[PDB]
Amino acid sequence: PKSYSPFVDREDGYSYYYPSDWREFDFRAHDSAFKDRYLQLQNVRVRFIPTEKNDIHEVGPMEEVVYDLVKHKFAAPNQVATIYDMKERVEDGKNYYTFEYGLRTPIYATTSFATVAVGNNRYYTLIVGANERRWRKVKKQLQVVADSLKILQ
Amino acid sequence: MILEHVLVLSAYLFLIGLYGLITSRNMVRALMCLELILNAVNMNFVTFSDFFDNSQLKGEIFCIFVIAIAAAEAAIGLAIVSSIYRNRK
Amino acid sequence: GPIHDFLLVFLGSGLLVGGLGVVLLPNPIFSAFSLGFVLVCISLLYILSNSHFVAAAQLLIYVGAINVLIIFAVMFMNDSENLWTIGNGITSLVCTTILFLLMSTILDTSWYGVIWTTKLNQILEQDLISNSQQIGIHLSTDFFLPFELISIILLVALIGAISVARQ
Amino acid sequence: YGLIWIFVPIFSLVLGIITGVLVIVWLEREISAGIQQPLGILQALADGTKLLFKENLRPSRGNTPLFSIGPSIAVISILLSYSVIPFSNHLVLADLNIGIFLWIAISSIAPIGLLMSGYGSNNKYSFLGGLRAAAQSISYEIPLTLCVLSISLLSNSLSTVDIVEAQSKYGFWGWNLWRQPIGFIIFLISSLAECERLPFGYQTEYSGIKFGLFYVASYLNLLISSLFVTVLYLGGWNISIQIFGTTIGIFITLAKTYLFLFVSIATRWTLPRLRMDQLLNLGWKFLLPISLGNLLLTTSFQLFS
Amino acid sequence: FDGSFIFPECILIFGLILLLMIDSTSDQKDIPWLYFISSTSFVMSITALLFRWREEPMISFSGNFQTNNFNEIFQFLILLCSTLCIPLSVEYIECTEMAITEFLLFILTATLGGMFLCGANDLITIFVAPECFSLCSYLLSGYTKKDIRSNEATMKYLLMGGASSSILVHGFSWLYGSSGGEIELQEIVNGLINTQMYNSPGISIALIFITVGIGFKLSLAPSHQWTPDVYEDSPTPVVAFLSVTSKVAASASATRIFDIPFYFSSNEWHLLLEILAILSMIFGNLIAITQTSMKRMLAYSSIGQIGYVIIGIIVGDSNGGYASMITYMLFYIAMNLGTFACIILFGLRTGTDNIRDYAGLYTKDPFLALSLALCLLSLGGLPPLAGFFGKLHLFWCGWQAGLYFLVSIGLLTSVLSIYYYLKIIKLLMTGRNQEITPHMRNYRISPLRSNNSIELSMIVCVIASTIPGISMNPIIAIAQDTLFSF
Amino acid sequence: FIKEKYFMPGLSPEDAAARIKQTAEGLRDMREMLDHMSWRYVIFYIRLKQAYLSQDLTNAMNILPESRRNDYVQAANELVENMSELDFYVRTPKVYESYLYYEKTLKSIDNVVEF
Amino acid sequence: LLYEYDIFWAFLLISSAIPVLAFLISGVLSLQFRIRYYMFALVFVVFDVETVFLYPWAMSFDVLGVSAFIEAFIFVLILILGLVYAWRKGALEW
Amino acid sequence: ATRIDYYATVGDPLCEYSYAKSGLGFCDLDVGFGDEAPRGVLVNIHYTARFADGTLFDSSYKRARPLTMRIGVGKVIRGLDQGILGGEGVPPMRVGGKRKLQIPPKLAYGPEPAGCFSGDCNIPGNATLLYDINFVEIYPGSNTR
Repeated sequence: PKSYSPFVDREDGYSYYYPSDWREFDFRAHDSAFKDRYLQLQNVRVRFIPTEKNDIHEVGPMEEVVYDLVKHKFAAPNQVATIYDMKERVEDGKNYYTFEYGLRTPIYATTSFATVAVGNNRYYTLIVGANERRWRKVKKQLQVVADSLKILQ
Repeated sequence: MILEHVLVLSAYLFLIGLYGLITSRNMVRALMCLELILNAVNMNFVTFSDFFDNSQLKGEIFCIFVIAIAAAEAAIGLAIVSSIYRNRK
Repeated sequence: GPIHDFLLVFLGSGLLVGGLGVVLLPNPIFSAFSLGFVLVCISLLYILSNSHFVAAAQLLIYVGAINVLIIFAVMFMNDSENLWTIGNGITSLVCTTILFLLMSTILDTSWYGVIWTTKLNQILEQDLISNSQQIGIHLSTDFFLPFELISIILLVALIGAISVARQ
Repeated sequence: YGLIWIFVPIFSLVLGIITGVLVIVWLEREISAGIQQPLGILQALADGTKLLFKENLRPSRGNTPLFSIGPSIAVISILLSYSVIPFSNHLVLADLNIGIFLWIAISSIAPIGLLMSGYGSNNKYSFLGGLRAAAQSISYEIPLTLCVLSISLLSNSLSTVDIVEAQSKYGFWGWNLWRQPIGFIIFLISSLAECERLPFGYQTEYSGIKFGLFYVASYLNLLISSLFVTVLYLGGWNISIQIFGTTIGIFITLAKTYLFLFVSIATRWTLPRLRMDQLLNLGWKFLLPISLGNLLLTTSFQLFS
Repeated sequence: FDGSFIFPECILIFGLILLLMIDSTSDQKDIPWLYFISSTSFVMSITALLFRWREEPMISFSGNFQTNNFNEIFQFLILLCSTLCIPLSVEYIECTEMAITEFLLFILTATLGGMFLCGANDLITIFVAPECFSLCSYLLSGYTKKDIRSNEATMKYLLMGGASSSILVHGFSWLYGSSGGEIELQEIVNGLINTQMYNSPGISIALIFITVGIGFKLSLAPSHQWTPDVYEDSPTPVVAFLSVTSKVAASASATRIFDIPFYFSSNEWHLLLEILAILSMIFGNLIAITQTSMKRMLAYSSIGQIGYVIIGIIVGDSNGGYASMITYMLFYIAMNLGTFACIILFGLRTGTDNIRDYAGLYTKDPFLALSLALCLLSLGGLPPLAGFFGKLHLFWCGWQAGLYFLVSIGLLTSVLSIYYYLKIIKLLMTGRNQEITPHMRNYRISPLRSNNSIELSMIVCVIASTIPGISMNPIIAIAQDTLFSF
Repeated sequence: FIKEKYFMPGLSPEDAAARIKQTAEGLRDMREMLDHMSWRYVIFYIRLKQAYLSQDLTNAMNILPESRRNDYVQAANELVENMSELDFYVRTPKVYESYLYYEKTLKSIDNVVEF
Repeated sequence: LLYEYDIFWAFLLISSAIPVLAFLISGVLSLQFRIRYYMFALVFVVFDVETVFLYPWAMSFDVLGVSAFIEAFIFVLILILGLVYAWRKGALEW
Repeated sequence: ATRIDYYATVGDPLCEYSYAKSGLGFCDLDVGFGDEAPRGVLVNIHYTARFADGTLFDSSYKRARPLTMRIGVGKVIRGLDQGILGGEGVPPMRVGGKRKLQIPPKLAYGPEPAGCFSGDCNIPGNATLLYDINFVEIYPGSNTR
């Protein structure tokens, strides 16, 4: 974490970082969402679903859960969802799904290096996005932010 | 949830103003009622966009387009009225 | 909640009496200010309708600019004069039959039965949430032809209002 | 409890701006005493109670609805636009995704209150004076909203807290002073001219509480214009070059608005009227093209970012 | 996002920038070259449209403009109307000492609005482009500024046209609502069944309001009272331009917003138009008999001709296509702009437009009298002229499709129109040295600038009202290949 | 068309017993919109089904014995307060609490149709 | 959805009731033919429409590339040509 | 339930439904020859739509024109998009193709009575519709938007 900040939420569980002096703002229904004051869709957000599980490798496989998370629970029908590579890690004792997709409407070229996790009767779906017109320059920064989500008890 | 009542409301602004557009002695009253008709159409569009199309806000885009057109209409009609008030004696 | 439908019915009562003021008031200046009250109620309906930028634009251009020009027209009063400018036996007949058609249409039509349909096209694409950004991208490039045409209509309307109002 | 926690921001902001307009009258009296050469704090409230407890003086012409509502809408068209100011990271009255556009519309509906006030007063002085007030509130509105548009284009957002936070990225030099000093000038002259301050009555019949409503509405227009200069150009709570962050940011923006009030009253006292002809020659022929010029300059410069 | 299919239209707005440039630099020193760049803009748009004839019906913008062969043809007809009427008002403006500048702007942008309305596909553009047309129309009608009768006339025109568009767009609103939240006509009918509102009272109300607004914009006989009051006051050249151009553009719309999005209810819809058509064939051709004016009875005869056009609107693309309607709008342009050109020359030489002043024109001007007589006989259509054979094609398609009560009434009213056309031709062939007026006695052809370009378009319209009745097979063959209107 | 459902007479208790199951299965398949955060359609559906429930339960109680009525009204009032908290947490949209109270009203409406 | 303006509605209710309360407590206790301002407002009405149309573009200028830039360049070019038209003609003239 | 809008057709070839993973009863009858159904363009289809028991309620032959739908972008029922294009690897349609579909109510209009104009409704709750799609062509000029 060079120019980064470990924003912890000890009442919720999630903790992660921000690239460079990103502001805080209220999303529609997410908690943090932390946009960046000049770009519009260059923001990192995260939420919960009160599930009844503890591991993400039992609700379904990664290659099968990213499909119905992106094509059926993120992307609207008006946009096509070019799901890029999906990767897996293990932090302490928990699996770690992190993937990449591009929601291409006929307009509005954008993409998102979202990750997903679970724990404590919650389902963490930390999303971070940007514009596809300027994504290759801001790829690794949002990558190292997206894999930096941590869950703790 | 009575929210479909505004459509009924729209019809009232479509009709009474039209009476006030048809039973109009002076031209600015007729233009005011024309603005009322455009309001009935416009709130119908906004209500339909709230109902049926919130991702694409097509009725709301239509509100912006029709309110621009209404601005041009009243602009020209009141240029006409001012030119008449000039050319009357 | 109940505030929603109560405020809607209240705005409807105030707006219908304001429109009847635009229609059936002898002094047309009062008919211009009743119109302004009606348009405030329209902007409040649009805020109720979750169309915020639209309500602000209607409040900006259509009383902030239109009712200004209107009251300028009225205070400099002009003159007095099968759908046509007749009355007292015809316009009320077609008004009443169109009104009863519309009441037998709107009240006798499950609008919620339609909102339960056409849902896949309004699931609010998750990336953007701000209403005015949604309006700006759909005004600019989706509806680009009318967005380009209104500039021309307004240019010609300016030029014609100057051609007319000078003489 | 479902309305107290949502009312107390409203009432606290209302009382804050009552103290604000009291401070504006006090600062006006202070600068006049300084340039012309204890009690004074209560002098403004004494003038308020003097204009409150007074005779009605209502003539016989029955335009009582407009007579009652004209100054009422004049107060609405200024006071409804206090739901926008992000004094700090918190304690803003509304998130308000369209922050400044609400101010544009609510300041643009003010000429309706002006005309209703001029017509409620059945007086041919107030008629022509309200026509002039409408002409100046209208004729400086376009470059005002153009410079606002250019600022919202720089920030790429309409919500006021977003533009306030966007001013603080380069640092203090990231203020819109050093991005749009032309548009800064447009905002100065439009807040000074549309408010009927640097140039300039029409209240020869409204005596009593209506005169006080016009009084407090004019000074609230001064207040909201100064606050907007602070959150657009001077920065809201950003001084780069928990709970107390709010209380120091409110004082930062209040220092900035006191600075702007001082400059405003100084500009008022050091330049006379513009005689109503150079007024319109400025607001339309001079100010509108240069406002469009800064619009084109930011629209060409934000092509990079 | 390269929308090249709108190049014939963008040319116009490109030319319009040049128009304002000529209004910018010198501001007074360009009378003829301004009209020149405008006419060359029209012909440049025409040749660009002919260059883009072979392209597919590809929808260019993001669901907003369909450049079909049908809409291509109608854009060609609007451009032809503008190009044949652009030399009608080269002398009316210098007669009423008005500004040729910004009149060219209004004409060019009304042509632009019609061009966009023909190819328009969104309910937004079926609202914006008709309103470009209508606002330019209200400006063109109120352009003389010499009195107060024309001012109240064009103000009532503005009010009734705004109410017309408001009824039309209330119907479009009910389209957008009952069809879920869908616009873009090809998707509208899919929306009416995705939400299962095809059999709903709301969509029937949408149809009624839309067809009422269209009959207003087409001056069909119930919704027609505006044309007589507003074509008497408005100056004759823009009367010609707006009558012909609004009616051809509104026929493009009355094909587009009826066949594509309203075919499911095409039974009920047909009856509506049929009623209006019958009425517009009767009352129009039954009013102009007893009219002492000339522009007014020309407006009623135009109402009758559009009533004949609705016969070709009612028949589909299969059982006699829209080729009859297309070629009749072609002949309608060709044989109404000629009549309006003759009415213009009789009014730039005599001054008035009352019909009793036309008595005695055969002696003063045999060529102008012959041109007006031939144009009116084309409109009535006794011998093999353009309008006769156009009506023949219309009644052929109507009989073949099985509209006997349309065709028979249209033929009755064709006779009824022949009456007043020959009543005009009575006057401009007769003469008795006192049945002429002191406005006909002093005609003065020779005290003129030169052999005008008014006469060029007049004789072009006379030829195009005479021979295309004979030379009709090319026009039918180029109008039959518009089968993609769906 | 609720503006005429105010004008039309009320439903029968058997019609109420049918409409309550209709509302149950309608609340079931709102999960396609809760996850997509389409809060406007969700609040429309929630307010309409609450206005249905208010006139539905008090009219459907009449077909049950008095031994069932106690636990039935207990579960009904728990469902109603759950629904009101859901309406609060979606009109003040928070996805976690909204989905939590959504599961609460589902695990209560599963046991209202049982009577 | 009734979250962003739930405070605004109460603010409007209070601020629209306070003049009524003020007038209540105050009732218990104690032919020119000038036309140029017309034309000024007549040029403003359409200029304000163009502001209304430029606002949401600028709100949504970032997600779009040079396309939105050229769209608004056409828009403001038409606007400044109308402005030069108002200059060279007797529109403002005061 | 009622309002069938009685249109006596002839029927279509029956065939077994090779079900999908999204619950869609999928059944190809005649494989088209040409370009695949593109995601996002206007496509002209013909269809006969039937309820569970087999009664017909809507048909494009009733109005005697192909139905122009924009597929993929959710202008239609999810069953139609998933039975024309195919989400879970289901084969898409070609031009000149035919296909039967048993639309389940999870993809069809839910338990909601879709379309209720006066008293009775076009569609009842939990309809498990039955479509017989005859893909006739792509729209001759179409956009992916």
